[PDB]
Amino acid sequence: KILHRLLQDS
Amino acid sequence: HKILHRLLQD
Amino acid sequence: NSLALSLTADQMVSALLDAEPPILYSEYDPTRPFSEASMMGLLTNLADRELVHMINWAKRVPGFVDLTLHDQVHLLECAWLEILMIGLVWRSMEHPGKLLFAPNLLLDRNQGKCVEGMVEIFDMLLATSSRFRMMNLQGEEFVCLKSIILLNSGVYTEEKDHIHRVLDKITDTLIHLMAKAGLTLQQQHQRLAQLLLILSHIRHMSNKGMEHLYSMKCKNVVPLSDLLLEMLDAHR
Amino acid sequence: SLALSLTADQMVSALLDAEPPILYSEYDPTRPFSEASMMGLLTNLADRELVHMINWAKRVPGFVDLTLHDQVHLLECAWLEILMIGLVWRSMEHPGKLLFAPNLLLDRNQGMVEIFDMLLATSSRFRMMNLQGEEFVCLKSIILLNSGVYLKSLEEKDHIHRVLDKITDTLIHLMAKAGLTLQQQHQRLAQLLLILSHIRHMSNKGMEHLYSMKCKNVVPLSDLLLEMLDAHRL
Ligand SMILES: CC1CCC(=C(c2ccc(O)cc2)c2ccc(O)cc2)CC1
Ligand SMILES: CC1CCC(=C(c2ccc(O)cc2)c2ccc(O)cc2)CC1
Repeated sequence: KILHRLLQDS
Repeated sequence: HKILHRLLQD
Repeated sequence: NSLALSLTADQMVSALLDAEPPILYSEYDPTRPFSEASMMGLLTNLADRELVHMINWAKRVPGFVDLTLHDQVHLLECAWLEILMIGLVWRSMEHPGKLLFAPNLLLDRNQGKCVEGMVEIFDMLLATSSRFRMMNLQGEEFVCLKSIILLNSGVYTEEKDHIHRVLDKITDTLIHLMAKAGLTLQQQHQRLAQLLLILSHIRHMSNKGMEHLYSMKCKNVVPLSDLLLEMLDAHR
Repeated sequence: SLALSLTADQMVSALLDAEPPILYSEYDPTRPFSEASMMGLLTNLADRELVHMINWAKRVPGFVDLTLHDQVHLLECAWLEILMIGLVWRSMEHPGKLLFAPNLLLDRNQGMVEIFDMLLATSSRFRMMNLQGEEFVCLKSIILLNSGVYLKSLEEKDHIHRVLDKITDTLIHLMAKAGLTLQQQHQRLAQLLLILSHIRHMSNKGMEHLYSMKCKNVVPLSDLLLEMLDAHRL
């Protein structure tokens, strides 16, 4: 999912 | 008219 | 001017304690409900009788009488499911993993599993219940919170100052109870915060419950009473 | 955790610095708008706000300390609440209006309207209370952590409760420095937290409304908004 991805990016 | 109207008067 | 604001803290507490509705019983047939029909049937009948007590309870809440009849209606229409649920959660405190809708009607999450969208709301109610339990919520605190819900939930929709001041009075009453219990100033405002944050979850559970009730109304499964229909349609 | 070691003033400074920007909409006065077109603007605006909110949440003390799945859950639960309290905060100095964007000021006009009136009332409440920016960022951070707090352990809830207690202390600290008496502090604290109940209500009502226009196939909902909305589907 998108939310889990954006939260994961760094 | 509402039942609530009545019950609040009694 | 209102009598509510001239009351002392103990007077406020005593007034709220005296206004408390009774814990009602469900139908005395055993059969732990599992079907949606038997489940909602018992809950509808129970809530219906509770609503009559809630209405007469609200009249005995300081400051509530001073409002116009229409404002009283609005606040009751807005908060009724919140009030029922915080009662349910309070009753269920010392029965972990269970919901005490009535002394002769204890439900667990396993009975919510047989109705669509119910077990989610059940889990939320159970979590709120254990939360109250871990905080050691006192009856005197509970009645303050229930009055707060009544006066606050529909207070945004020149006498608005009245409810605002009454709400402040109940805040003072809460603090008074915590100071009476021997809590420090830091413990007091931390506990006050914790209690009031739970009111956001109670609100959330009410709105989710309202959806759930609207669904079963559309199902035409359980006969709703005219009173419950009017309280429900108020949210429509 | 760095959050639990922060002072009240550092907590405020941290939250202030983490503040997302105020975004613009695509509103054009010369362009006609239907009920659908207006929702399109709000949808597009909210979608771009979400990306900023996610990165804002990472800078909220204590939030990163949680597992990814718990970070996801809290955002899924609170996103509309956080958007709305931002909207209400922006609309304080505009009585009877909602400032969705600096180029998009809407009043009680476009039918929906019930939620508008609720948002307007909340803004009226913020104005009458003279809500401060420091109090606002505390409230918004409380919403993020609180709205979805209620396996095995999942002693995360304890951590969240700890941070929540920290933000409570910060609020009281702010009110104390503002010169308020002990009674005024407790009263204002209660006033602020009861607003979160109305914010929760408006979010739930809004989520139902957003679900309606989704099934109506009227407004192009973004991929992320479809996810956030579906999380509330019960
Ligand atoms: C998922 C459940 C949770 C609680 C619930 C209630 C309810 C809440 C508290 C009570 O003491 C009694 C009843 C209900 C059920 C049917 C009805 O017609 C009115 C209220 C709503 C649905
Ligand atoms: C009538 C209600 C509907 C919901 C709402 C929205 C909203 C509208 C459409 C969406 O797809 C997502 C969100 C909102 C809130 C705050 C903000 O900064 C931007 C948009 C505000 C007003």
